[PDB]
Amino acid sequence: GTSQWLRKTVDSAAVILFSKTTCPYCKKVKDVLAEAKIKHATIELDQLSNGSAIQKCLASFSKIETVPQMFVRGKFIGDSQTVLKYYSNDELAGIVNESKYDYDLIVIGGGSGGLAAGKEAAKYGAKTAVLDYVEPTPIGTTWGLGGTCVNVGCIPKKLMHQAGLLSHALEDAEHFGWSLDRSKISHNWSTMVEGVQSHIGSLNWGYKVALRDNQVTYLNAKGRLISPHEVQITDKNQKVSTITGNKIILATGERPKYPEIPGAVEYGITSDDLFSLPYFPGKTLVIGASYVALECAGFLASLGGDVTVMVRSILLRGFDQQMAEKVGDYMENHGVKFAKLCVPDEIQLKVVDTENNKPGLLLVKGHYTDGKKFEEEFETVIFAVGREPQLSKVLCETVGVKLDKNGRVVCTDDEQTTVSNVYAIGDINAGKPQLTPVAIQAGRYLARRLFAGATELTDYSNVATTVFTPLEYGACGLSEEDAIEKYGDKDIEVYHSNFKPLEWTVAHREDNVCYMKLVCRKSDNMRVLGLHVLGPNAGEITQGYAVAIKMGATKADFDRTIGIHPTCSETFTTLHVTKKSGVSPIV
Amino acid sequence: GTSQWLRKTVDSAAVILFSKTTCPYCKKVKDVLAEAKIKHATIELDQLSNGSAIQKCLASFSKIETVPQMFVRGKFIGDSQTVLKYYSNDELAGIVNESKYDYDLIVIGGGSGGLAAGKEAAKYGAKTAVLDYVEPTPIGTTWGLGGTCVNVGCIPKKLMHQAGLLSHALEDAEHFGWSLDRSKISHNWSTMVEGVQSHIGSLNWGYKVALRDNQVTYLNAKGRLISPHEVQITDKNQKVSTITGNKIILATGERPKYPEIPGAVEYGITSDDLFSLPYFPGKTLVIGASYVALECAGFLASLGGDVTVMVRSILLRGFDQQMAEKVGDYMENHGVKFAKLCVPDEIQLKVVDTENNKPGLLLVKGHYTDGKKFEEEFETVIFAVGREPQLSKVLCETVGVKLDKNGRVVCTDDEQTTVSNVYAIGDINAGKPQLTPVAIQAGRYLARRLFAGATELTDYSNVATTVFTPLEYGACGLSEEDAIEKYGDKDIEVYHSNFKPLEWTVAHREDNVCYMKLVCRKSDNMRVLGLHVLGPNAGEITQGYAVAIKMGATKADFDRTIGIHPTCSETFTTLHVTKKSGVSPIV
Ligand SMILES: Cc1cc2nc3c(=O)[nH]c(=O)nc-3n(C[C@H](O)[C@H](O)[C@H](O)COP(=O)(O)OP(=O)(O)OC[C@H]3O[C@@H](n4cnc5c(N)ncnc54)[C@H](O)[C@@H]3O)c2cc1C
Ligand SMILES: Cc1cc2nc3c(=O)[nH]c(=O)nc-3n(C[C@H](O)[C@H](O)[C@H](O)COP(=O)(O)OP(=O)(O)OC[C@H]3O[C@@H](n4cnc5c(N)ncnc54)[C@H](O)[C@@H]3O)c2cc1C
Ligand SMILES: COCCNC1CCN(C(C)=O)CC1
Ligand SMILES: COCCNC1CCN(C(C)=O)CC1
Ligand SMILES: COCCNC1CCN(C(C)=O)CC1
Ligand SMILES: COCCNC1CCN(C(C)=O)CC1
Repeated sequence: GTSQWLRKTVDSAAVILFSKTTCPYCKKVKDVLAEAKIKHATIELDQLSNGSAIQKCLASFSKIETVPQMFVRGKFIGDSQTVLKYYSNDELAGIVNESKYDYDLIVIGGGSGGLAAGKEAAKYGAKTAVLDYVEPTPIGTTWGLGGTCVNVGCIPKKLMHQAGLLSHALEDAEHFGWSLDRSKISHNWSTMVEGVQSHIGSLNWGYKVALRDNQVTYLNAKGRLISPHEVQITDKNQKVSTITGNKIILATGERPKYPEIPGAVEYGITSDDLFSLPYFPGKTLVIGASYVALECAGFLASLGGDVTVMVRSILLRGFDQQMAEKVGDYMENHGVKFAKLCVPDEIQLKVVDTENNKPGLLLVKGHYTDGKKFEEEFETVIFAVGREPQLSKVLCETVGVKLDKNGRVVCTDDEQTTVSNVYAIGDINAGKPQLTPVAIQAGRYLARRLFAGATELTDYSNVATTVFTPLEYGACGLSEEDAIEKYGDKDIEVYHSNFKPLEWTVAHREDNVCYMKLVCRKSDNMRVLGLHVLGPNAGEITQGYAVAIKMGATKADFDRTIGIHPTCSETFTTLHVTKKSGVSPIV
Repeated sequence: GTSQWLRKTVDSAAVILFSKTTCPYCKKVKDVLAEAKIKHATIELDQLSNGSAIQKCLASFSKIETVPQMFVRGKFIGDSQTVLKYYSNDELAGIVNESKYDYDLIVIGGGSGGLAAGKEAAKYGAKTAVLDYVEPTPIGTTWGLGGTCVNVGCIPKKLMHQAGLLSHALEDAEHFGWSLDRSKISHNWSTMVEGVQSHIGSLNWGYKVALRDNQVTYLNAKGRLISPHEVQITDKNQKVSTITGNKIILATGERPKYPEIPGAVEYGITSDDLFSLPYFPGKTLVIGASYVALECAGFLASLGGDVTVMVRSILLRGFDQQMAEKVGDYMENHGVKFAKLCVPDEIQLKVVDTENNKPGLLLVKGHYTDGKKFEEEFETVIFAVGREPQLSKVLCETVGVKLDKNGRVVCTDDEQTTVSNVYAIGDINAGKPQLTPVAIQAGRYLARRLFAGATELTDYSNVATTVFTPLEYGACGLSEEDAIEKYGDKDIEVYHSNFKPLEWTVAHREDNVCYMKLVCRKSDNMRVLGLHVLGPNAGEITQGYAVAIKMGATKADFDRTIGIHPTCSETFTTLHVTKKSGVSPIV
C-alpha cells in the first residue's frame, strides 16, 4: 500500500528529496541544491499521517531510516554527509544529470494540454522537451505556438463574439441617453483581425518565453513515436533525427474534417482559416450544426454579414434539445438563415483576389432529405462538420498503443496507454470532454504524479460548458432527455422560468427569450442532475454553480441560498414552477 | 412535538384542509371549495412521515380521526358530509368569512418585504391588507408603490450604472473594428431619467395589478399600530380611521439621514431625489463613503460629470478593506476626486431654476482631521451618510414592541417581536443584512409559517453582496481581517490572483487591476470562509459560489471543479499563490 506508492514514486521521480520541515540537516541539503540550481521535488514526511511508515520503507532502497534521503532517477544518492561530499568534490552536477535517456519527458504536441504538462514537470527537475508543429491548411494557413484554442479556437472565437456583442451595446446606448446614431456606423473586418492577431502574437511569444524560463527545450518539429522510448523528429528543413525519453505524453489534438464531395477542399475553408482571413467573407454559407458552426455564423451576422447555416438533422447534437432550439430560434429572429434537413453535394465561379482583398464566388448544390434540390451562390463556404485526430502521423502502430474505433487513445483513469511509459491527454484521450481546461488539468495533474509522487486524479464528470452564440447557453450536468432516459419520467422534476435582464428593459429588448431550468431527481432528495441557462454572460453565471453540483447540490440548497439583486443569476435561487404542473414559465 | 406544531397550525391558519392525495372524499371537498372560489391551505397527510401521528392529534380538536377535516380560524368546521351540507344550504360563504377581526393579516409598508409577505399569505386564504405611503423628501419628491429598491434604490441605481458602463463599450468598439468616434458623443441626462422612470412606472402599476389579482386590499395610507390588533390609518385627505387584524407584519423600511449642520436640509439632496432629478446635477459633491455614495459618484463620473467624494475616515466600512481600497483606487484613476479625512461644517449662492432646468450653486465649508480648512463651490451636494428607521411614526410605545439602541425591532429567529401576534421583516429587523432578497425571503417564508403550517426559517448567514461601482466588487462570507480576528493569523490561508478579462485585451485596458481571493481556515480542511472578486459582472460571478459556500465548500472543492473557458470566473478554479508565500499575484 504505502510500500507500493513509495516504489512508484522513487522509480519515476527525476530528482527527489525526502525531508522533514524541522530538520537542519534537511535544510542544509536544500540550500546546497538551491545554490547549485538543481531543481527537485520534496516530500515532507512530517506533514503526512503516513510519514513514519514511509520512513521505514525508505530503508528498502537505501538501508537507512533517517532524513534527508536524496534519489536521482531511481537511485539512492546519499544522506547529508554524502551529498555535501559530492558537492565539495564537484561530482554533484554529473550525478544528477546522469540518465539512460536524453529526456525525462518528451511531450508531443505544444497546445493546451502539452504546454501545461511540460511546464509543471520541469518544476520538479524533470529534463523536458516539448515538440510542436502546425500542418498547414489546404490553402496554406499556419500559426505559432500554443495549440488550437490560442490560435484558431476559444481565444479568437470569443474576441470576435465580443465584437458582435458590441453591435447591440451601440444600439442600446441611445436608449440610455447617449447621442450616437447606430444606423450610421459600420464594421471593418480587417481592423478587427489585426487586433485579434496581435493578441494571439503576444500569446505565441509568451509561451516561448515561459518555456525558456522553465529550462524546457522547445523543438519546432514534427514528432513520431517509433518505439516506446524513441521519438523521430523532422524539422523545418526536413532534417530527421531521433531523441529518447523516459516518459512520453501524447498531446497532439485534432483538426477539422471535410466532407467527401467535389470542390470542398479546393474552394471551401474551415475555422482554421477564418480567424486570420485577410478579407471579410461576404455572403457566407456555414455547413454544419455543432457549436463551432453556430458560434461562427452568429458573430458573422452581428458584424453585418449575410449568413446561411445548412443543417443535416439537428442543432447541437449531444446538448439538451429544448435549449438547442431556443438558441437557434434566437439566431433566426436576429438575421441568421437556416437550410434545415439539407446536405451539400458539390461546390467555382470566381477566384479569390488576394491583391485587392476580395473573396471569390461559389455555386453550392445540395438536396433536402425529401429529395428536393438546393442551389445557391455564395462568396465563402465554411465547413464545420467535426474534428478528428490523425494519429497515424504521430504513432507507429508497432509501438503497441491501442486506439478505439474513432482513432482516439484508450487510456486508464490515470491517462496511461497500453504501453507502460506512454500517456495521452486532451482531445485524443478517448471518451473525455474535449475542452481546454480539461486538457490543462489532466496535464498538470499527470506531471505531478510522475515526478512529484502525487496521487490526485483528474475528475472528468459534470464538467460545465458554455456555447457563445449571440445569446449564450451555459450548462452543467445532464440534459433533461438524458436524465429521463436514465431514471424514468416519474422520477424527474424540472423547475424552470423565463427572465429578462434589467439591462434589457430601458433598451426595449425581448421579454420572454431568456430561460433557465434545473433538472432534479425526486427519489434522491431532489438532487440537481443538470443546470441550464440561456442569457447574457451565461459562462460567468454557470461557473460557480459547477462547484455546488460537484458537491451534490439539491433543490433545497438552491432555495436556502439568498440571491444577489439585481442579477440574472439570482433567478436560480427562487425557482418554483415545475413542468409537471403545466403552469406557464413567462415573467 | 407533533402535537405542539398541530396546535400552532390550527390556531393561526385562516382556512385549512387536512387531506390525503388518495381520498375521493378529500377531492370532492377540494372541488366544492375550488368552485366556490374559497382559497385555503392544504396539508396532505400521506406525504409526511409524521402523518399517522398527526391524524390522531386532529381528534383533540374535532373528536374524529379521518380525512378530510376542514378548519376556519381555529374552529373545526366539519367532515365531508358536513361541509357539503353547508354548501347545499348556502351557509358556507358566511362560515369561512366569520372573523373576530377585519383582516387575518395587516402589512404596514408596501416595499420589498411587505409586498412579498402579503401576496404569499393571500395564496392560502388569509384576508389581507397592505398599507403603503411615501413621506415626501424635504424638496417634495415622492413616488409610487413598491418600496425603496424599486423606486429610489437597486433598480434605478443599476440602470444608471448600465448607462455609465456603456461609455466604456463605446470606447472599446473602435478597437474591435466599429467606425464610431467616441470623442464626438455626449450624454443627455433627462433622456436617461425619462427611460428609467418609465420602467419604474411599469413596476408601480404591476404591483397594483398583482395585489388586485390576489384579492389583497391595498390602502394608500399611513399606518400606526396603537394596540396589538388595532392599526390607525390616515389617508391622502387626512381622514382617520381604525382597522383590526389578527397577525401584524411591520415592514416600513428606512430613509436617508442628514448631518446636523446649517444648510444641509435646505440646499442638499439625497439618493431619494437623485433618481428622478429633472436636470443633470453638474459639478457634484458626494458626502459619505458607503456603497450608495460610491455607486452614485461612480456613474455620475462615467456620464461626464465633475465629481468629488468627501470621506470622513474609510471607504466601505464593514467590507474587506483591501478590496475597498482597490475599488476606490480604480475610481480615482478614472476621474473621481476624493477629499480624504474630511467632514462638512455648513452649506446658498444661486437658487435652483426649475423652469429652465438648471441647478443652483452652493458653497461648502469643512475641515480635515488635522484642522486644515476645506472650501469649494458645487452645483449639487448629495448626502449619503446612512439610513435609519422612524418607528416612532409607526408604533405607539405602549403596544410593547421592544426596540434596540438604534431604533430597530428586536426579533426572535422566526421574526416575532415581544408582542406575540406582531412580526417584523426587512431593514427594520435588528441585526439582519439590509438587502432586498433577504426581505423577500423573510416575508414569503413567514407567511407560509403563519397560514400554511410551514416550519422553514430564513437563513441569514453568509448572504452574498455586490457593490456596483464602475469596477464591480462581489463578496460572500468573511472579510480577511474578520477571519484573522476570529481564528488567528496562523490558522488563515489566503489564495489570490490578478486577472485580465479577455474582452480587455483588444481594447487595451489595464493588466493588473482585476483581483480575486479565497480566505480559508487551515484547521478545518481549508474551508472557504470568504470569497472576494473585483471585476466586470461581479454579481453574476459571485452568485453561484454562494450555494457552494452555503454547503461548506473547501479549497479542494474549488480545485477539483473544472473551469469554463474563456471566462473571468474560471480563475477561482485554479488558484495557487498564497499570501504567506510572498509570491507576486500579477498575471
Ligand atoms: C473553433 C473552436 C473553438 C473552441 N472554443 C472552445 C471554448 O470556447 N472553450 C473550450 O474549453 N474549448 C474550446 N475549443 C476546444 C479546445 O480548442 C480544445 O479542447 C483544446 O485546444 C485541446 O487541447 P489539446 O492539448 O488536446 O490539443 P491542441 O490545443 O489542438 O494542441 C495540439 C498541438 O499539437 C500539434 N501537433 C499535432 N501533431 C503533431 C506532431 N506529430 N508533432 C508535433 N506537434 C504536433 C498541433 O499542431 C497543435 O499545435 C474550441 C475548439 C475549436 C476548434
Ligand atoms: C440607493 C440604494 C441602493 C440600493 N441597492 C441595493 C441593491 O443593489 N441590492 C439590494 O439587495 N439592496 C439594495 N438596497 C437596499 C434595499 O433597497 C432595501 O434593503 C429594501 O428596499 C428593504 O425593503 P423593506 O421591505 O425592508 O423596506 P422598503 O423597501 O424601504 O419599503 C418600506 C415601505 O413602507 C413605507 N412606509 C413607511 N412608513 C410607513 C407607514 N407608517 N405606513 C405605511 N407605509 C409606510 C415606505 O414609504 C416604503 O414604501 C439599496 C438601497 C438604497 C437606498
Ligand atoms: C516527412 O516529414 C515531413 C515533415 N513536415 C513538417 C514540415 C516543416 N515543419 C515545421 C517545423 O514547420 C516540420 C516538418
Ligand atoms: C478604384 O479601384 C477600385 C478597386 N477595384 C477592385 C478590383 C478587384 N475586384 C474584384 C476582385 O472583384 C473589385 C474591384
Ligand atoms: C397626521 O397624519 C398625517 C398623515 N400624512 C400622510 C399624507 C398623505 N398620505 C398619502 C396617502 O399620501 C397619507 C397621510
Ligand atoms: C436662449 O435661451 C437660453 C436659455 N437661458 C438660460 C436661463 C437660465 N440660466 C440659469 C438658471 O443660470 C441659464 C441661461
